[PDB]
Amino acid sequence: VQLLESGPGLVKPSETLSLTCTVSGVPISRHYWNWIRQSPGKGLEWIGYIFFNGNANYNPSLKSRVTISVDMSKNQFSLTLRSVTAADTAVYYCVREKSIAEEDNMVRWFDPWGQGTLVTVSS
Amino acid sequence: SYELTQPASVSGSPGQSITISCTGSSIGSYDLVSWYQQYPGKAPKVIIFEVSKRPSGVSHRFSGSKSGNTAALTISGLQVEDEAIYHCYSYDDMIIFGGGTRLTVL
Amino acid sequence: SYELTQPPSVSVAPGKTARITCGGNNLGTKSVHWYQQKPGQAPVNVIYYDSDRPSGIPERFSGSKSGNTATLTISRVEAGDEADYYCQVWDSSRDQCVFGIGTKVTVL
Amino acid sequence: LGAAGSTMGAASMTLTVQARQLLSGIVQTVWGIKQLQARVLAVERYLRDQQLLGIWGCSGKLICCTAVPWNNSWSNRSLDMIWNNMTWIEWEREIDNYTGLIYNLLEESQNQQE
Amino acid sequence: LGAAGSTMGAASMTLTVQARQLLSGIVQTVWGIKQLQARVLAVERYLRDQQLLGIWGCSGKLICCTAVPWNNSWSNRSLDMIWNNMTWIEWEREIDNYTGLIYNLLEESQNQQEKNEQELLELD
Amino acid sequence: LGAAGSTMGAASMTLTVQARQLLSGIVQTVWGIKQLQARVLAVERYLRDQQLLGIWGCSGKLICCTAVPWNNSWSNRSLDMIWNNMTWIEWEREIDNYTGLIYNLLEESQNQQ
Amino acid sequence: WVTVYYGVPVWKEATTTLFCASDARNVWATHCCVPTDPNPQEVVLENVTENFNMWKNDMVEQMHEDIISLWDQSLKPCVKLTPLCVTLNCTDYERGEIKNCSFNITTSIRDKVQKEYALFYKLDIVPINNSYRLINCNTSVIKQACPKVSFEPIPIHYCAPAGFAILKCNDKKFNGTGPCTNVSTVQCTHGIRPVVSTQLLLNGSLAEKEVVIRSQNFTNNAKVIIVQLNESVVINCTRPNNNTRKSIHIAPGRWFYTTGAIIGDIRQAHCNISRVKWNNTLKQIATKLREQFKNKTIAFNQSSGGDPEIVMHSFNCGGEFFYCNTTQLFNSTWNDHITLPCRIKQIINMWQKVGKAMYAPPIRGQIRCSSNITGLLLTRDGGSNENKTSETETFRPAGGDMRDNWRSELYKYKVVKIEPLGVAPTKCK
Amino acid sequence: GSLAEKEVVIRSQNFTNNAKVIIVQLNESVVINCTRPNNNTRKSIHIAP
Amino acid sequence: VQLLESGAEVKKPGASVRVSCEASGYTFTKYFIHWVRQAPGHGLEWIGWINTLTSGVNYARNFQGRLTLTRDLSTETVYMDLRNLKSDDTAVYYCARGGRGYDEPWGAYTWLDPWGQGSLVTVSS
Ligand SMILES: *[C@@H]1O[C@H](CO)[C@@H](O[C@@H]2O[C@H](CO)[C@@H](O[C@@H]3O[C@H](CO[C@H]4O[C@H](CO)[C@@H](O)[C@H](O)[C@@H]4O)[C@@H](O)[C@H](O[C@H]4O[C@H](CO)[C@@H](O)[C@H](O)[C@@H]4O)[C@@H]3O)[C@H](O)[C@H]2NC(C)=O)[C@H](O)[C@H]1NC(C)=O
Ligand SMILES: *[C@@H]1O[C@H](CO)[C@@H](O[C@@H]2O[C@H](CO)[C@@H](O[C@@H]3O[C@H](CO[C@H]4O[C@H](CO)[C@@H](O)[C@H](O)[C@@H]4O)[C@@H](O)[C@H](O[C@H]4O[C@H](CO)[C@@H](O)[C@H](O)[C@@H]4O)[C@@H]3O)[C@H](O)[C@H]2NC(C)=O)[C@H](O)[C@H]1NC(C)=O
Ligand SMILES: *[C@@H]1O[C@H](CO)[C@@H](O[C@@H]2O[C@H](CO)[C@@H](O[C@@H]3O[C@H](CO)[C@@H](O)[C@H](O)[C@@H]3O)[C@H](O)[C@H]2NC(C)=O)[C@H](O)[C@H]1NC(C)=O
Ligand SMILES: *[C@@H]1O[C@H](CO)[C@@H](O[C@@H]2O[C@H](CO)[C@@H](O[C@@H]3O[C@H](CO)[C@@H](O)[C@H](O)[C@@H]3O)[C@H](O)[C@H]2NC(C)=O)[C@H](O)[C@H]1NC(C)=O
Ligand SMILES: *[C@@H]1O[C@H](CO)[C@@H](O[C@@H]2O[C@H](CO)[C@@H](O[C@@H]3O[C@H](CO)[C@@H](O)[C@H](O)[C@@H]3O)[C@H](O)[C@H]2NC(C)=O)[C@H](O)[C@H]1NC(C)=O
Ligand SMILES: *[C@@H]1O[C@H](CO)[C@@H](O[C@@H]2O[C@H](CO)[C@@H](O[C@@H]3O[C@H](CO)[C@@H](O)[C@H](O)[C@@H]3O)[C@H](O)[C@H]2NC(C)=O)[C@H](O)[C@H]1NC(C)=O
Ligand SMILES: *[C@@H]1O[C@H](CO)[C@@H](O[C@@H]2O[C@H](CO)[C@@H](O[C@@H]3O[C@H](CO)[C@@H](O)[C@H](O)[C@@H]3O)[C@H](O)[C@H]2NC(C)=O)[C@H](O)[C@H]1NC(C)=O
Ligand SMILES: *[C@@H]1O[C@H](CO)[C@@H](O[C@@H]2O[C@H](CO)[C@@H](O[C@@H]3O[C@H](CO)[C@@H](O)[C@H](O)[C@@H]3O)[C@H](O)[C@H]2NC(C)=O)[C@H](O)[C@H]1NC(C)=O
Ligand SMILES: *[C@@H]1O[C@H](CO)[C@@H](O[C@@H]2O[C@H](CO)[C@@H](O[C@@H]3O[C@H](CO)[C@@H](O)[C@H](O)[C@@H]3O)[C@H](O)[C@H]2NC(C)=O)[C@H](O)[C@H]1NC(C)=O
Ligand SMILES: *[C@@H]1O[C@H](CO)[C@@H](O[C@@H]2O[C@H](CO)[C@@H](O)[C@H](O)[C@H]2NC(C)=O)[C@H](O)[C@H]1NC(C)=O
Ligand SMILES: *[C@@H]1O[C@H](CO)[C@@H](O[C@@H]2O[C@H](CO)[C@@H](O)[C@H](O)[C@H]2NC(C)=O)[C@H](O)[C@H]1NC(C)=O
Ligand SMILES: *[C@@H]1O[C@H](CO)[C@@H](O[C@@H]2O[C@H](CO)[C@@H](O)[C@H](O)[C@H]2NC(C)=O)[C@H](O)[C@H]1NC(C)=O
Ligand SMILES: *[C@@H]1O[C@H](CO)[C@@H](O[C@@H]2O[C@H](CO)[C@@H](O)[C@H](O)[C@H]2NC(C)=O)[C@H](O)[C@H]1NC(C)=O
Ligand SMILES: *[C@@H]1O[C@H](CO)[C@@H](O)[C@H](O)[C@H]1NC(C)=O
Ligand SMILES: *[C@@H]1O[C@H](CO)[C@@H](O)[C@H](O)[C@H]1NC(C)=O
Ligand SMILES: *[C@@H]1O[C@H](CO)[C@@H](O)[C@H](O)[C@H]1NC(C)=O
Ligand SMILES: *[C@@H]1O[C@H](CO)[C@@H](O)[C@H](O)[C@H]1NC(C)=O
Ligand SMILES: *[C@@H]1O[C@H](CO)[C@@H](O)[C@H](O)[C@H]1NC(C)=O
Ligand SMILES: *[C@@H]1O[C@H](CO)[C@@H](O)[C@H](O)[C@H]1NC(C)=O
Ligand SMILES: *[C@@H]1O[C@H](CO)[C@@H](O)[C@H](O)[C@H]1NC(C)=O
Ligand SMILES: *[C@@H]1O[C@H](CO)[C@@H](O)[C@H](O)[C@H]1NC(C)=O
Ligand SMILES: *[C@@H]1O[C@H](CO)[C@@H](O)[C@H](O)[C@H]1NC(C)=O
Repeated sequence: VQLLESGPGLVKPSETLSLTCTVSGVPISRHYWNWIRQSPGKGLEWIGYIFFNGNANYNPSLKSRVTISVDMSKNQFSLTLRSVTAADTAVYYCVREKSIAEEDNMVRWFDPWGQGTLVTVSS
Repeated sequence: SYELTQPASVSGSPGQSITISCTGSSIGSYDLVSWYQQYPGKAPKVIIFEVSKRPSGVSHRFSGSKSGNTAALTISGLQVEDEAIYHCYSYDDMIIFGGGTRLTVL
Repeated sequence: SYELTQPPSVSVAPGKTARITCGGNNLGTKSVHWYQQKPGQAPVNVIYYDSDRPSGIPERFSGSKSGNTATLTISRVEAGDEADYYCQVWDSSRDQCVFGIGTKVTVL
Repeated sequence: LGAAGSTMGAASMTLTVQARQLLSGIVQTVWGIKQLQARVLAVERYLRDQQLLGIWGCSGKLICCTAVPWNNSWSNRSLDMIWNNMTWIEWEREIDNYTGLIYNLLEESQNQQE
Repeated sequence: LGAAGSTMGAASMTLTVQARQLLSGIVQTVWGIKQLQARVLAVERYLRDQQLLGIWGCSGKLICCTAVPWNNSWSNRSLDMIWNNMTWIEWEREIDNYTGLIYNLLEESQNQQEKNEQELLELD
Repeated sequence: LGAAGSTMGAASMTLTVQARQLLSGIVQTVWGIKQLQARVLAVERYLRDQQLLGIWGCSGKLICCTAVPWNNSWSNRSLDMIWNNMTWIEWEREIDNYTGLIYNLLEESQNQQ
Repeated sequence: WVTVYYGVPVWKEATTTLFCASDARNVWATHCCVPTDPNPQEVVLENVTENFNMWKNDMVEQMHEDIISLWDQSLKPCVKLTPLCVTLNCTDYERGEIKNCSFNITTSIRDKVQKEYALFYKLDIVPINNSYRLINCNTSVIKQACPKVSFEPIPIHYCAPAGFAILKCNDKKFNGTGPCTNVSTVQCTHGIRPVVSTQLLLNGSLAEKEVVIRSQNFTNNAKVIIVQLNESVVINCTRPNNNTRKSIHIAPGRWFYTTGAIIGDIRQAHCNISRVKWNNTLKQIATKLREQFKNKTIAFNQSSGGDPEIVMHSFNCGGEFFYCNTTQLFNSTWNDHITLPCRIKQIINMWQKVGKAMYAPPIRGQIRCSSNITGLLLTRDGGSNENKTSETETFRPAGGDMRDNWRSELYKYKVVKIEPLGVAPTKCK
Repeated sequence: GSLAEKEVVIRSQNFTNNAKVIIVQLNESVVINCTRPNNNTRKSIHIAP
Repeated sequence: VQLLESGAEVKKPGASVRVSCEASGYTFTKYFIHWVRQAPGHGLEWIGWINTLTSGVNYARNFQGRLTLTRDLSTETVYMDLRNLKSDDTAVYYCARGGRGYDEPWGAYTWLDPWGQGSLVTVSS
């Protein structure tokens, strides 16, 4: 049911960011996985979604540098951003994606939002 | 034979409801005691399948019961025509038949 | 991709109803979700369709959509509801999540 | 098949490609008889589904909008339970008893009443 | 299916109603051969109608628009005389020797030429 | 059947003329079996093509608009060089090398993407 | 609102006809078989549960029916040996194992009586003086297998027709029935060699970790226990009696093939099995049975049945049908090389099909086959002894139902039909 | 077989052509009791293999 | 369905008897066949069975080494061959179909519907 974020908490400028989130109950193949971030003082920014299989999509602002991995054995996922800037300081949220199979892929708000982990970028 | 300790005989008047039983203990490993009826000079026949399942051709008068070590046949509304030797059938990695209970009708 | 626009803020007296709006192109033809974020906390969904509230969220929460506008309605607003409320849609042409600006709701 | 153990909602996101159309032909004496009968049956099954979708006015669509309101006497589950809890296998079994009814309603509402 | 004795107009009002299809079956070595042949042919007949409607530019819609004018070599009977004074059976007999001709014409205008025109719109 | 020996432009009419179900027709235990098998196979071929066209986003289209730009490595020439010069037989012989590639591209561009 | 979906990932148990696939003369041939898939990659149906049942599995039933059909079609056009069902004049040429029998073919070709002789095994000869009949002379028709047709156990893969799929259970120690968690979808089964044997199973697959013993119900002693080993035992068998073939013109245009002469001396046919591998294998089996039966002693005894095919171990090496004496192997008590003598027969009552029989021509002798012992078919037979005997269970070799051999390789597969249509509630129009 | 609904009816392809069979359909059935009371027993002969 | 035993027989001690049982009205190979004897004063004693398809057998302990049960598929007939007969073996020997079809979890047991008429075998000096 619960999603718990983790990560270095602090990375350097020019360091690749990698955040691993654990799913405590339902096996990860049951629903879609998604990451969202919130820069301090800002609203939400969607990063991307993945699934058990290769169905995935990403936000063009990050797309060229972002992948999210899947570890089925441990029910873990990990967000990797090959960026360099401090503009990526944000609270990263681990959420699960729910949807209703209608026209236009009416994706539901991600009810199991997680707790949120702040990642600071600093020298 | 063995646990199928049937009484030597039973009786009752026509219309009387009566019970024939063996109540052997080795029931649970098979969980099934079926019943047979035999007329003098004849081959035996099944009256009850498995536990209390009445096949076509068998009168509703015949209905059994199984519980714990209970293994019994009740004949409701006893008829003269029901005079017969009755037997328990069980299994304990082999078929065991009871000695039989002789039913007469008064 | 798609536009979701919310006012920066609304303000109500305690016990009064907040009308938190979100606009967009044919917003009323898309499913529109809303969520509540308490400062320092992860957000929670408060409504996922017109008149459809999740369990765990009280009766104060309702909302609807029509035309090019969606509204999150919070009646009997409590001081405990001071929060940033936001709208969400999915954009099938990009197959991406679109979030609105976020409206601060002040409770006097 | 695919991630059949996923919830229906999740499963539907790849419905487009799950529908791989793995039909004979496009993929490619008693024995002769059995082999021929099998080919004929494969054709009949293929067409049966296409014919039914045609009847409902769903031909050409992966996901088809109806003219029949959902009848809640078929199930007490909310959309959340139906789509983001249950799998397609579980779901079809729950409503397997209404299949004929549903199909009849779809046929009438999309053709006779429009 | 009892509307055959009704006029063409009256019966056409129920084509949707009578569009029963009757394609789905129920209860889903010489006799085996005969029945297998029967099933195969039933499929073939079905497909022939669908292919023909498609070649004429028909969507499956029971009544299709056209791009071919009606002319007097086929029939110079007025429309009320056709639609309200005749049954469909009688009508089919009256124009039966033009079936091949009409079908070829329907194809040529409604779909062969029309698709060529659509390509020109796409080129533009 | 028809003007096979004509340019592809001329054959744009031939194209639709021959799009009859030439895969079906009216004729009227070994010989019976051989012909029944042949009929079943003709049906499968028909459906195979109709199915493939649906996959590419073509339904009831004799001339089907695509979502794939022509790739010039596939014997480019010019438009007049083919539409007003080469026949369909000649054209396909030159394009046979890319058939698999073309089909994969048609499906992904028109419907999957 | 009711929404219609197509391409929905659901299925139902269903039966269809599966087809033969082989790598690509022999009976398993491409008129009935097609080429295999070089890369039949499994798809794991992550987090699904499926109830499997090796018993009452129709895949077994189809394998049985098609093997029978192939055999009947193969023998159908071959030579009838009915012209030979006359009284034989038999003497000798282990003792009188093989007899030199003389006979009058009173029809033959051209209606002359032809004096002829052939060498037969005593097992195919019935007394009726020194006058004899063929074992199945009357009541059935014996046909000679065609010399051009082989019956080699090429692994056969069964493949689903379009619209169907085969689900496979990858769980370890699956007991033959009930839920399976690690379920994958496959296009075809692994190749199964259609090997026919009785008592001991040959050239099958091995268990992954330990010997696994499966039964429909262990209490029900009327059921066959199937034992799958995790390690094979190799046995080599031979028919050393070097000979020549005699071609006899019986049919107006056809021919009968028999043994004309023996080259060198006569020695009993035999199988060589390791002393060590055999009793180590039994120790493993006995251990598992001890667990199943709660510590009562496990004993191995001889078959007590009435079928020559069962009391003897039965297999076919090349074209020679062997009946081997295994009473030497199933003779032990487990609580807290070996030469098996064999016999050869020419008349085989294959399938227990009444009215049919087949004849096996000689292959010149000096034939040896090495084979893999992969499992056993055996039954428990004691009972009614809790207060009568010691706590020992006895098991004996069992078999004769060819479906058991095939069941042992199909226990992990199930056939389902794919059902792409379904409906569900939405909020759209 | 079946009975005529109201009366006995007679059908023929032609009634002047005496070479035709006249089919007469009755509207009432007549029941016939057929029996062979001669009791017997079977002998099984081994004719062929 | 019918099942018929051969008639009665009389033997001296130290003898052997062959009792046939013929099946009719059902597929022979579909069902197991059991043999039971009725001994005066003792009710019924189960003796053994055959598979009928594979001629697999099962015998009670007191019959091992003396009793053989076999079958002939072509006549749908089962036979009891019993040796070392004693006066203690006087009983009526009956055959019956076991259980249900072979392919059933408890298919060898609980039926015995078609009991044959029973053949008395008497052993006496
Ligand atoms: C291989 O290993 C698996 C486990 O991984 C075993 O799986 C299950 O085994 C049980 C064994 O009992 C199966 O059968 C059960 O039978 C019960 C019967 O109890 C009543 O009836 C008997 C007489 O028949 C009376 O004596 C008794 O007093 C009762 O009146 C049912 O009650 C069981 O159903 C209930 O429990 C199950 C959960 O186990 C629930 O799902 C049901 O809804 C219900 O509440 C049950 O039917 C059971 O069926 C096996 N499961 C499956 C899917 O098959 C395998 O048996 C084992 N195989 C071998 C050969 O060893
Ligand atoms: C069951 O009951 C039906 C009636 O319901 C009987 O049917 C009639 O049978 C007769 C005999 O065969 C048919 O008579 C034929 O009439 C033709 C002319 O028809 C036209 O003109 C008349 C004029 O009165 C109109 O009523 C009619 O509608 C037509 O417009 C003749 O041409 C036929 O043959 C004669 O001419 C040819 C010319 O080439 C000669 O070669 C012949 O030898 C012959 O001289 C013939 O006379 C009548 O039409 C049928 N009625 C109907 C409604 O079909 C069945 O016979 C009866 N069955 C039985 C078993 O009793
Ligand atoms: C087989 O090849 C011959 C030769 O190319 C085709 O014959 C003629 O081809 C020309 C084009 O090269 C056609 O176009 C017209 O030509 C006249 C010439 O006087 C010109 O004035 C027109 O404006 C136009 O360009 C011409 O119609 C055609 N002639 C005939 C009788 O068909 C022939 O058509 C080819 N066969 C097939 C089946 O295509
Ligand atoms: C999908 O995967 C999950 C995770 O493996 C499967 O559920 C798990 O099932 C096992 C039992 O087979 C549970 O283990 C035991 O449960 C009992 C009862 O609570 C407990 O007393 C034991 O100590 C032990 O934990 C396991 O907890 C459970 N896990 C979860 C998250 O439910 C599930 O069955 C799989 N579903 C399918 C369809 O394959
Ligand atoms: C017949 O069965 C016996 C076992 O019952 C097989 O025994 C042994 O099998 C192995 C492998 O075939 C042979 O191994 C070879 O040994 C020589 C020793 O000089 C070595 O140079 C080779 O590289 C190889 O390791 C072994 O000779 C053989 N005999 C023994 C010692 O038991 C036997 O192979 C079977 N024969 C056949 C193929 O019919
Ligand atoms: C599976 O069981 C068979 C027994 O039926 C094992 O023995 C193999 O039997 C075949 C003949 O049916 C042998 O091939 C023959 O070899 C002679 C050599 O002189 C040749 O003249 C024949 O034309 C034919 O090719 C085969 O060699 C023999 N295999 C071995 C190892 O002895 C078979 O090995 C068992 N195992 C497997 C994996 O199949
Ligand atoms: C396979 O099963 C048979 C049948 O149970 C076993 O033969 C039996 O062996 C026991 C013990 O040796 C014999 O019991 C005793 O025999 C003596 C001498 O006759 C007697 O004086 C005692 O009162 C007692 O009966 C038993 O008679 C004998 N049964 C038969 C039918 O021969 C055999 O040993 C078992 N083999 C294996 C490998 O388990
Ligand atoms: C009994 O079963 C075993 C398998 O459990 C059979 O073992 C076979 O052993 C030979 C080597 O003696 C293997 O051949 C080699 O395979 C490697 C694969 O990487 C290849 O590089 C070598 O050049 C060579 O071909 C053979 O694959 C293996 N069989 C299997 C299925 O793995 C044994 O032959 C069987 N014995 C009998 C009598 O059936
Ligand atoms: C069976 O076939 C015969 C021969 O085709 C049919 O005979 C027709 O019978 C009627 C009534 O007897 C004739 O009508 C009248 O005949 C007199 C002749 O003198 C004429 O003067 C009248 O004006 C009138 O035509 C009819 O001519 C005669 N048929 C010829 C060709 O058919 C008979 O009716 C058929 N019966 C059935 C049940 O079909
Ligand atoms: C869903 O369809 C079913 C079947 O038509 C309806 O079931 C019953 O309908 C009769 C009237 O024809 C009522 O008297 C019963 O009380 C209904 N039973 C139940 C359980 O509802 C059903 O009402 C329909 N439900 C909806 C929501 O449309
Ligand atoms: C047409 O498509 C082909 C296939 O993608 C392109 O050629 C490939 O170029 C790569 C290097 O970038 C080579 O490794 C491949 O082997 C080439 N494949 C083939 C079939 O040639 C080609 O450039 C495209 N042409 C045009 C005009 O778009
Ligand atoms: C087949 O399984 C048996 C299981 O008993 C293996 O034998 C050994 O058994 C002892 C216990 O008695 C364990 O301590 C050993 O670790 C087992 N050895 C191995 C390799 O597992 C037997 O070896 C297995 N055979 C094969 C080929 O794996
Ligand atoms: C069956 O048909 C016969 C005629 O073939 C009917 O006979 C009737 O008999 C009465 C006298 O009993 C007459 O008054 C009627 O005029 C006769 N009717 C006809 C049509 O000829 C007989 O009644 C019919 N049977 C039934 C049950 O209807
Ligand atoms: C809903 O639940 C009630 C019990 O509260 C039951 O009577 C009714 O049949 C259920 N309806 C459906 C569709 O499951
Ligand atoms: C009807 O159309 C055909 C085909 O084009 C033509 O040949 C015929 O002359 C036309 N007849 C009339 C009366 O217009
Ligand atoms: C077609 O031919 C038949 C037979 O001559 C005729 O009855 C029908 O009316 C004809 N149709 C036309 C249009 O001439
Ligand atoms: C590819 O081109 C070569 C000539 O370079 C030709 O021989 C070959 O057949 C072509 N392949 C196809 C599929 O046409
Ligand atoms: C075979 O026939 C000969 C001549 O009648 C006779 O001497 C010989 O003993 C017979 N042998 C056998 C085995 O019957
Ligand atoms: C024994 O074999 C010889 C051939 O060597 C043959 O002539 C003779 O008839 C045979 N004897 C018998 C009894 O078959
Ligand atoms: C063949 O028949 C003759 C005449 O009856 C007899 O003498 C001879 O022994 C027979 N030979 C064989 C081999 O049966
Ligand atoms: C039985 O096991 C022992 C273990 O020490 C071994 O020496 C012996 O060869 C094995 N087999 C036989 C038949 O004795
Ligand atoms: C049990 O095992 C021990 C050691 O193998 C042996 O001495 C003893 O005789 C065995 N007892 C039985 C019941 O076989």
